[PDB]
Amino acid sequence: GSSGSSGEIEKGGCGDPGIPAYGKRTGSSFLHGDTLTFECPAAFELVGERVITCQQNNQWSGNKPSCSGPSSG
Repeated sequence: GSSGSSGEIEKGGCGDPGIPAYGKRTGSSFLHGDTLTFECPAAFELVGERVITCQQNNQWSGNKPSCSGPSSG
């Protein structure tokens, strides 16, 4: 392995899309280029964008997901 890129600078971030009341989110922090994923327990099916990606435009590509649906097996 070898050295990499350097440089220290402050960055903004999409915003505070909050957390859904149907599942759990991973990544309380939201930076430019960060991906926020979600998950739902049993007796629930993913109903939306499993994981979104910031657009460095004070906005998100999609809204928070959801949880609703029967079992699988």
